[PDB]
Amino acid sequence: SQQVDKIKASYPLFLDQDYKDMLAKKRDGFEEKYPQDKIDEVFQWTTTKEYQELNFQREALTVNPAKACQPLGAVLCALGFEKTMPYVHGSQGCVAYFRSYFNRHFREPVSCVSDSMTEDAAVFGGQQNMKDGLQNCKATYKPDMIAVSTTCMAEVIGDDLNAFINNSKKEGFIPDEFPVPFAHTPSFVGSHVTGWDNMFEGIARYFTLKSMDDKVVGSNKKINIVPGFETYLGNFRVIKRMLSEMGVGYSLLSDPEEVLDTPADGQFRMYAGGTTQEEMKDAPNALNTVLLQPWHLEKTKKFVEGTWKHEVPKLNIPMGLDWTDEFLMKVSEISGQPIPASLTKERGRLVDMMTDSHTWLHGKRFALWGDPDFVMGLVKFLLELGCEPVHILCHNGNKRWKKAVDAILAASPYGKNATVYIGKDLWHLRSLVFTDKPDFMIGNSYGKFIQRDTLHKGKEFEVPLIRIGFPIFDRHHLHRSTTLGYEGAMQILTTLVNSILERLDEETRGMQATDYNHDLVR
Amino acid sequence: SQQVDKIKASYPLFLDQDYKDMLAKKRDGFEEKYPQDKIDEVFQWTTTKEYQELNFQREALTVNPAKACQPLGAVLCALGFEKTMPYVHGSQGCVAYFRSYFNRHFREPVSCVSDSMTEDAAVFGGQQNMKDGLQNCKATYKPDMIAVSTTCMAEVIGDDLNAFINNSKKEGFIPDEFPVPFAHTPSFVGSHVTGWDNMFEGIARYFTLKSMDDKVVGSNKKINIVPGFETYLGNFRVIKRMLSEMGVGYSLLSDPEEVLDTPADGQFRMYAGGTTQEEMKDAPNALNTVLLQPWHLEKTKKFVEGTWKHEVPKLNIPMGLDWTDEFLMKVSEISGQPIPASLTKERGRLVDMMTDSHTWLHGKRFALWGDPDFVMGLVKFLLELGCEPVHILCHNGNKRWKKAVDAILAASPYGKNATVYIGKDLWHLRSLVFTDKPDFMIGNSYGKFIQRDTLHKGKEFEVPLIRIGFPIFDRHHLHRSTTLGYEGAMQILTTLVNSILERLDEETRGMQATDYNHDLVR
Amino acid sequence: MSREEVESLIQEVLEVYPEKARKDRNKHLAVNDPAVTQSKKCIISNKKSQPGLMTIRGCAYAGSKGVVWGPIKDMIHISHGPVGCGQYSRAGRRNYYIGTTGVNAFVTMNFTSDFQEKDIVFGGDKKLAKLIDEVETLFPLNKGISVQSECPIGLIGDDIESVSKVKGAELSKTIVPVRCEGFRGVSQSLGHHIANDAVRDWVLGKRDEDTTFASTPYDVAIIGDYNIGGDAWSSRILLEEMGLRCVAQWSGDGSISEIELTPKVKLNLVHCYRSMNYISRHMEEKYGIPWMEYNFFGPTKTIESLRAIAAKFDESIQKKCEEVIAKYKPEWEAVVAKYRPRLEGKRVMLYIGGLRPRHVIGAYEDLGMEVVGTGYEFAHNDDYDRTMKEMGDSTLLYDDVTGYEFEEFVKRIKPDLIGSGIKEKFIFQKMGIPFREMHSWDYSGPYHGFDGFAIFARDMDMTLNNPCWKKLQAPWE
Amino acid sequence: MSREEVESLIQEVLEVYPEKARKDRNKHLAVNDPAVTQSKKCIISNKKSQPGLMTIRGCAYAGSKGVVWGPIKDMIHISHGPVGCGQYSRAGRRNYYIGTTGVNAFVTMNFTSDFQEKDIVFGGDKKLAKLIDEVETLFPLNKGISVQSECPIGLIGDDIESVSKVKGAELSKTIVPVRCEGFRGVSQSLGHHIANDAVRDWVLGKRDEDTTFASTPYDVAIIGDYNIGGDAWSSRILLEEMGLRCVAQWSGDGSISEIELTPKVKLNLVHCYRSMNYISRHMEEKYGIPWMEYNFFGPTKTIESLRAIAAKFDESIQKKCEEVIAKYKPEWEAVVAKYRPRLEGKRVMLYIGGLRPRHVIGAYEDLGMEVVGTGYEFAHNDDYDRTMKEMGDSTLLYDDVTGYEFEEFVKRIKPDLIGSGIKEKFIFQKMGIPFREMHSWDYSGPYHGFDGFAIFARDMDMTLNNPCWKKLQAPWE
Ligand code: ICS
Ligand code: CLF
Ligand code: CLF
Ligand SMILES: [Fe+3]
Ligand SMILES: [Fe+3]
Repeated sequence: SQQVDKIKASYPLFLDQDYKDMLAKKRDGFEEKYPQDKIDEVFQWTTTKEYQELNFQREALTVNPAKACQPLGAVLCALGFEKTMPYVHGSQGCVAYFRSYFNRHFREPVSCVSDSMTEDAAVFGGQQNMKDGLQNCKATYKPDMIAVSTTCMAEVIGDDLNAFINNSKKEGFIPDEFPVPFAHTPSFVGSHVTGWDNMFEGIARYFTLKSMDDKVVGSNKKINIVPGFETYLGNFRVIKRMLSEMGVGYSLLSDPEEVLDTPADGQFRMYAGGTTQEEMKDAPNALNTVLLQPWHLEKTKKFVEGTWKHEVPKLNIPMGLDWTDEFLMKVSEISGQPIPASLTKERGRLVDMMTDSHTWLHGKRFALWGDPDFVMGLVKFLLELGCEPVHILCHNGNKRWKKAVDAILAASPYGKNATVYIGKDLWHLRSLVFTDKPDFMIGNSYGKFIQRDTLHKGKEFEVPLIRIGFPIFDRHHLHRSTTLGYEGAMQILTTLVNSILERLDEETRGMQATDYNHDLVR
Repeated sequence: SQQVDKIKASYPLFLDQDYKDMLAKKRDGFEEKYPQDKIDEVFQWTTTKEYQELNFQREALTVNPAKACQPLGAVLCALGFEKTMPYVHGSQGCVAYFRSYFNRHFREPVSCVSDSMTEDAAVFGGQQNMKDGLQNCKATYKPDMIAVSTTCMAEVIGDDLNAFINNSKKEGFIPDEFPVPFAHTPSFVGSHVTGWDNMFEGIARYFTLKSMDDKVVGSNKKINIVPGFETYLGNFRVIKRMLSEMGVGYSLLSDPEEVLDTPADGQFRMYAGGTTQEEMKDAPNALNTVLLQPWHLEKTKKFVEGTWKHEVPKLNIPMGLDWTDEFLMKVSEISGQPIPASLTKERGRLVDMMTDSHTWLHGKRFALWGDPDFVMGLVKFLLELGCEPVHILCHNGNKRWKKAVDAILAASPYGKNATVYIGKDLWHLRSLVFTDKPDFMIGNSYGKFIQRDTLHKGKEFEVPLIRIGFPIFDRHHLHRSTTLGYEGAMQILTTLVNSILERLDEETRGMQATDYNHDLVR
Repeated sequence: MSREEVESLIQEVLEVYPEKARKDRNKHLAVNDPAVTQSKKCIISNKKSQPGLMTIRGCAYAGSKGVVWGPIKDMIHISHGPVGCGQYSRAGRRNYYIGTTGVNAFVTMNFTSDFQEKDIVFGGDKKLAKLIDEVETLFPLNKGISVQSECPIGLIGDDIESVSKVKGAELSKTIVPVRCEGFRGVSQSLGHHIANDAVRDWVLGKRDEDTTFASTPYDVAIIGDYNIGGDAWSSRILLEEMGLRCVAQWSGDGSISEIELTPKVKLNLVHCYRSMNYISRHMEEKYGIPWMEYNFFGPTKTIESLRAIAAKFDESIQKKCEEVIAKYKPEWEAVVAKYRPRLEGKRVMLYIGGLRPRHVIGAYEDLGMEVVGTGYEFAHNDDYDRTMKEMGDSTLLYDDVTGYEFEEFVKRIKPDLIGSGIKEKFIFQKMGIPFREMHSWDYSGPYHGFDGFAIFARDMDMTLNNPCWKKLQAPWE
Repeated sequence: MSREEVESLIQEVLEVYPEKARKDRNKHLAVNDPAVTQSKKCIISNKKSQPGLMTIRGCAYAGSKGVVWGPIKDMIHISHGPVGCGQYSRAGRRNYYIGTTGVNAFVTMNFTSDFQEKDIVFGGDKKLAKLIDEVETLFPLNKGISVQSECPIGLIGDDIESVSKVKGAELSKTIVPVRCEGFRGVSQSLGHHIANDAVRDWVLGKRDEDTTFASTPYDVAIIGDYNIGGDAWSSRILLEEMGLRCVAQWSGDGSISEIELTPKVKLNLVHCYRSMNYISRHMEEKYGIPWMEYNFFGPTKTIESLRAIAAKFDESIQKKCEEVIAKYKPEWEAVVAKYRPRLEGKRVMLYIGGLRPRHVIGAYEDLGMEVVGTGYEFAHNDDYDRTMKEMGDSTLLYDDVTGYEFEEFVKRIKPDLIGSGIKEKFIFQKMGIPFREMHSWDYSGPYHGFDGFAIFARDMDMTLNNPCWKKLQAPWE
C-alpha cells in the first residue's frame, strides 16, 4: 500500500509487513534458498585467514576489479581538446557504456560516437564504417577535430586506423585537412590510464611529428603540463592556478575541464574550452614538459623526450607536501620564476593544518586503492601525516611502481607494517580488511560493498569507506574536488581527519554506554 | 590494564570488563542512581509532545543556548584590522574564554588582552587598569592600534571607555596619536553579532566621524564591504574574489582572514593582514557600502547612511542563487562594471548542480539554527533547492527578521510546513525534532548531543546533524569552508546532498534486510 | 500541433544529414496515426544504427548480461573477456533482489576473466575452466554459473559451450554459455533473444520430468519483469492479493529454481513483450501454457490488466480481483487528486528502450498529462503496431533516434518533460527541460502497480515543477 | 643551561616591560634551587596579573563551575548571569562521567538564566526562582541544583543565597549558591576555594547524623581528581585492586551522594592539593579523617604513592599493594622499553595550572625526559615549596607567565616539547615546537595510573617525533 501524504520509495516501502510476508513466501515456496545458518557459516568462513589464502591463490578469476578499459581513458583525453569529438572505432555498446560511466561520475553530458560496427564488419573490417561514421559525425555535430580510439572488437580484428582514416580522406568522406588523430586503445592491455596515455601520444604525434623542423625548445617561454587520466576538475584548476600565480607561461594539453563543467543556462554545449590545435602545434617550442602522473604517461614521456627533445623532469605526482614542494621548485628552476609569497603561504597553512590535526591522524591504519600515481601520492601524504597505510592496492600497477612505493614506505617508520599489492582486486582487499583490519578505506564507490560486508560481521569489524578516486557514483559533485598541490592536500587532510572524527562520534554516541567520550571539542 | 602494542584511549579502554565492574560497583554502592526503568520512562516522556508543550512554556530557564555574548564578536571584528590588539576592558576570565572559544573553532592563535580587573576595581573602576593595560600592551606586543571592548563587569559598573582612554592619553600612558577605538559590548544585550556590529561601528566612528569635511562619495571609485560576524574564511575570500573578477574596486573593512590563517613556517605572527587604518579613513569616499549581513549590522548601517552619506542597498545576504544574483546585479549597477563571463559561468554551474541533485534534495525536511542572516540565507537556498525547512530556529533573532523569513517562506510552496522560532534554544529544538521529526539538522557542533538523544529513542528516530555554522568544535578545518556566493552555495549543496546519501547508505547497509536499495549509483 | 508541421519538422531535421544517412533515417521517423494497425507501412525498426550519429543503443551483452541473466541472484554471471564491459555494467541497473551478497547472491558483483594480451592471443577456455574452479572454491553456495560472452570471445573463436558442458558434468552444476557478444545484432534486443534461448536450452527443461512440485490451477509466472527499484515485487503483491500464486519471477529477484519451476504454471503474465515474448512463445508451444501481455503502469492500466488476468481463471479469482480493485481505488484516487492539477495537460516526450516507450502512456494520461512524442531504442515492428493504438493522433514517433535528432525534436516541440536514459539527462537538463530517467526511475521507484503509480506521480511532480527550472537564465541576460 | 644564563635570560626578557610591570614580573620569575625548601625567599605567586600582558589565567567561575562543581553529574549547575560564560564553559573540560544526559546526568549541558538588560537592571532573583521551578518540571530526576554566579550577580546585589535556601526548603532539594563571580580573586584558584566552601557548607554535612552507611576500615575517598579523560577511573581501579573501597570521587564522575558519604571514609587521598586541600583540611578537623597527598603520574610515582597509601592500613593492604605493583610492573616496563629511546634526554617546558606543573615531572623522567622550565597559572607558595624538590637544578620557574614572557623563554631555551593549554598550542606549533595540551590531554587520556602512563608515553611519542615538525621551513627558503 501507499499513503499519499508520505509516499515510500523502495526503501522503506518493502519493509512493510505485507511485503515482508510476500517475500518470505517467495523465498520459502520457490527460491529453494540455502538455510540461514549455512549462509552465516559461509560468510564467517569468507572473513577468515584461510579464506584469504584461498582468495590470494586466485589465478584466473577477478572479482570486483578496480580498473576499466583503455578506450575510456582515450575518450576522456579526447574530450580534453577543443571542439573535438571522441570517436571510438568499434561496437556501439562500448560507447554507450563509456558515456554512461562518465555521465554517472561527472553528472554531465558526455559526447562520444561510434561507427556502430556489427557482425558484418567482423569479417570485413570497419573501413566503410569508418568512412560513413566520419562523414556523418562531421556533418551532424560539426567537430573541429575527430579523435579516434578503438574498442576491443576493432583491436581483435586488426582494423588499420591510419589506413582507414587516410582512405576516408582520399575518397572525400572527410576533408584532407581535417584533423583526425588516432590511437589504438586495446581493452585487453593495461587499463583506462594507458588508454589516456595512448590517446594523448597519438594526438601529439598527429600535431607535431611532421613539423619539428621549425621547433626550438624554450622559444615560446612556456612549460607544457600533461595531466594524464584525471577525473577531478579541481586538479586541472589547481595546476593552472598555481602556474598562473608563479607567473609561469604554461600550456595545459588535454584540458577537459570546461567541457565537463558546462553551465546549465538554457542551451546545451557539446563543445567547450579544451586544448586548441595551435597549442598542440606549438608545444615542442616549450621550455619543458612536466607529466603530472608519470606512472601511466610512459608512452607520452618517450614521445616528448625523443621527438620534442624535452628533458622531462623526474617528478612525482604533485600530491602531499614534499612532492608538491618538489614540483614547485622544479617549475621555478625550469622557468626561472621564483616561487611567489602566495604559494609559500599556502604551504605554511597546509603545514599548520598538519600540526593541528596530527594527533587524530597519528597511527591510523588505512587500506587504499586506485590508479598508480594517485595511490602513491596518497601513500606519500599518509606517511607525511603520520598515518600508517597498512593495505595499498593498485589493480593496474606494475612491479616498477611497486618497487618505487616500497622505497617510499621504507624511508618512513610509518610504512613498516605497510604492504603493497598489484594485480589484486577489491575481493582481495575485502579479505585483507577482514584478516588485518585497518581503521578506514580510501577508494572509489565500489568500496561501499566492502564496508557492507565488514558491517555484516559486526559493528566492531566495520571498515568505513572514504571516497577518494574514480569512479564516485553514490555521492554528488565530488568530481569538483582537488587532490593535487597544497589545496588538494588540504582537502584530503580535512576529509581524512573528519572521517576519523565522524567514526569516533558514531562509536561514542550510545548514551550511558560509550558517550562519556562524546566530546564537544576534538 | 594496557597492551603496549595497541594502547587504548578512554574509549574503548573503559569498556573493559574490569572497568565495567568497577563502574557498576561505583554506581550501585555509592551513586544512589535512579533505577534504569525510571530513567527510560523519563527519557521517553522527554520525547513526547506534552513535554514539548512544557518545554515551550519556559520563561526563565535557557538550556543549551545557540548564541554567545557581544565581546566575542567585538574581538573577532577587532582581529579584522591591521596590527590591532583586541583589548577587552573587564575581567580576565572572559578573555580566557573568548580566546579558548576562537582557538577551538579556528585552530589558530587568538591574541586578546584584558586589563584583569578584580574586586578592587569593582567599586573604584577600571581607570588604573585601563592606563596600565594600555601601556603594557603597547610596550609588550607593539600593536599599531588597540580596539577596546568591555566585559559585563565593566558594563555593569559603568566604566566610561572614552574618558578612560582619553585620561590614559593625557598622562603619557599611551601616545596621543595612537588609535584606540572603543565600543561598549554588554554581554546581556543581543549576542556576539551585536558585539561585532558595535565594535565595527566604534572603529568607523573613531576613524571617520571627525574627518568628514573632505569626503566626497564615490571619489575613490570603490565599494565598501562590511562582512559582519563571519567565521568562514572562505566567505571573506569569495567576496574578495567575486569583486576582483568583476573589476570592482573594493575595501573589505574588518578583514580577519590573514590573521586567522597564518602559515606555520617556524615563526609566530601575532598580526597579519587586516584592514589598514588608511582604508578605514578613506572609506567615506567610496561609491557605496554593502553590508553582507544586514540583520546584525543595524548600528553600522545607521552610521554609514547618516554620516558617510552612502545609500546602503537593501540586499539580502549573498547566499543561494537569487540573492547572490541580486548582490552581483547591485554591485554591477553601483560600480558601473558589467558582470563578467566567469561569474555567469559560475552561476550556470551552480544551477547545473541544482538540476543534477534536485531529485535527492526534493522534499527533504530540515531543522536548522544559527545567526539571523546565515539562517535566512540557508532557508532561502533550501527553498530554492526544493527542500522543506520544517524547523527554523534563531536564538538571537528578532520579530522583524521573523517576519522577513515568514515572507520568504510564503513565496514558495516548500515553506508551507515551515515554522520560525526566535528566542528558542537547542532544548526547544530537541523537543521539536522529537515531536515533528525532520530528516536532518543543520547547525553548529552543539547539535551533536541532539543527534545523541534522538538516537537513544531509536535508529528510526535519529536525526543526523549537518555541521554548518559556528562554532564547529568536533570537526577540523571546517572554518575554511565557504557559504556565500555561488561557490558557497555549491559547497552547501554538496554537503546537503551527500549527507542525505550517506544517511541512506547507512540505512540500506544491512545485508539481506535493507541492502536491496544499497545502490552503487545515486 | 498539425501533422504537416511535424512532417516539415522531420524534413528540416533530416536536411543536415548526408544523403545516405538522410534516406536511412527518413524511414525511422513518422507521424503517428492511431487508426493504422500496421508498422511496416509507416515506420522501420530493428535496423542498424547509422555510424557516427551518436546512437543511444547498447550491445547484445547489455541486453543479455545487463538485462536478462544479470538479475538472477543465486547465479554467478561471468563477464567473459576484458575488464571493461563487466566493470561498466556492474550494478548499473537496479534489478532489485533479496540475498546475502558474496555468499548466496551475486547480482551487484563483477565476475570477470579480465582478459589480457595472452588471453586474446591464445584463448580463454583454460582460463574459463580455472575461473570456474576458483568460483566454486570461493563461492560454494552459488546455484549455477552463466558465462556472458564479450566481443573478443566470439571474435577469437573461443569455445565456451564446451567448457560449460564439461565443467557442468564435472561439477554437477548448471553452466550456461551465452553468446551475447556486443557485435551481434544491432542493439540490446538480440541480447534479449540470445539470453532467452540460453534460458530455454540450458535451464528451462531441467524439471520437465520433475512432478514433485505441488501445482495449483492458480499458478502464474511473471515473465519479463526485472524488478527495477522493486517493480516486480509491486506487481507480485497485486497478483497474490488476487488469489493467484506467483511461482516464478523473470528475472528480477529471480532464482534459478523459479525458472526451472516456470513450466508448471497455468498462466504466463508477460510484462515486457520485447525481451521475453520469445520464451513465452516457446513455453506455449512445448508446454502448452498460454501467455498474455499485461500492463501495470498507472491505475487505469493496472485495473484493466488485473481484470483481464482474473478473466482467465474461475469466479473466485474474479471476485478477488474486484476486491483488490476496490481496496486500491482510494489510494490511486487520492494520488490523482493530489498530483493531477500540477501535471494536467503537460506534454511529454519519451525515448526509452523497447517496452516503456509505449506501456507508460496510460500512466501519464491517468494524471492528465499528454505524450506528444515517443521512440524506441531497439524495438521491432510488432512493438510499433502495439504503439500506434496507444499514441495520440499526430504525434512524433522515432526509432533509434540520434542525439542530434532528439536535440532538434525537443528544440522545436518544446516538451514539458522528457523521459529517457542517463546519456540524455544532462543534455536536456542544460536546456532547462525537466528530465526523468525512465530506465532507472532516477534511483526511485517502483513504478509498477498502485504503489508504483503513487511513486510515479510523486516523482513526475517533483521534477516537472521543481524551482530549479525557473533559474537557468541569468537575470542580467 | 647555567644559572647565570637563566638570570640573564630573565633580565633580557624583562627589559621590554615598563618599570612597574618589570618590577612586578621580576618577582614571578626564578631560577630553581633544589636545595631551598621555601618559596617566599625565591618566588612570588598567587598575585594579580599585570593588566594588558595577555595572562593565561581564568576567573573564579572557571575554577568553581568549570572545575569543581561542574563534573558532579547528577546535579544541575546553573550558570547564573549572561549567556557567555556558560556557553564558553559548556563541555570545554573533559570531566568524564557515566549517565543519561538530560535525564539523570547534566554535565555537558548549559543551564543558564541568560541574563538580559531587564535582568541586569531589576535583578535575577525571581527569574532564578522561576528557572528552578522550570528545572524541576523539565528535569525531575536531578538530585540537586548548584547556582554558579557570574560577574553581574556579584555586581548587581543578587541574593542567590536566599533564593537557594527558600527554593530548597520548598522543593526538599539541595540548592547550593556559589559566589564564584569572575572578578573575585586573581585566577581560578579562588574559585577552587569558594567551591570548596560551598561543598562544605551546603552538601557535606547532610549525612553527619546518618549511620545507615556500612563503613569499613578500608574506606578511602579520592579528593581533587576530576576524571579528565577518565583519570579518576584509572586511579580508582588501582585503589580498589589494592583491596581498598573508594566510597567517593571528588568530583570527576562524582555524585552528590558520594560527596555526602565522604565523611565516613578512613583515608582521604588528595590528588590535586591546590583545588581540594581546603576541604581535606576541614574534613580532618571536623571529622577526624587524615588526608595525604598522592601522585599517580607515571610508574615510579604511582608505585611510590601506592606503597605510601598501603602503609596507612594493615598488612593485607600492603600485600595487595605489592601484588598490584608486581602485576603492573611488566606493563609499564614494556611501555618504557617501547618509548624511552624515542624520548630519552629531551627537554620540556610546562605551563599548566595549579598541580600538573609539578606532579608530572616524574612521569616525564620515567621516560628519560628532562624538564628545563615549569610554571604555574594560579599556584600559591605551598605549591612552589612542593615544586622546588621535583624540579632539577638550574631550571626556569615562572608564575603567571605572560604570553610575551613564554614566547621569549621558549625562543631562547628552545625546548623539545611544551605542555600548556589551548591558548598556547597554536602559537608554539607555528614556531615548530611540538606541543602537548596538558589540560585536556589533547582529547586523549587518561594519564593517571599505569594505563594512563601508557597513554601518556604514546601521546608524547606521537607529538614529539611527528614528521610534521621537519616541514615548517620551505625548502626554497
Ligand atoms: S527488458 Fe529492456 S532499455 Fe524490456 S533492454 Fe532495457 S528493464 Fe528499457 S524499455 Mo533500460 S525492453 Fe526492460 C528495458 Fe525495456 S534495461 Fe530496462 S529500462 S522493459
Ligand atoms: S559492444 Fe558490448 S560493451 Fe562493448 S566490448 Fe562489446 S560486449 Fe563489451 Fe568492453 S572491454 Fe572495453 S567496453 Fe568495449 S572496449 Fe571491449
Ligand atoms: S570573568 Fe568569568 S568568564 Fe568573564 S563574565 Fe566574569 S564570570 Fe564570566 Fe561572561 S557573559 Fe561574556 S564571558 Fe564575560 S562578558 Fe560577561
Ligand atoms: Fe593551525
Ligand atoms: Fe550537471
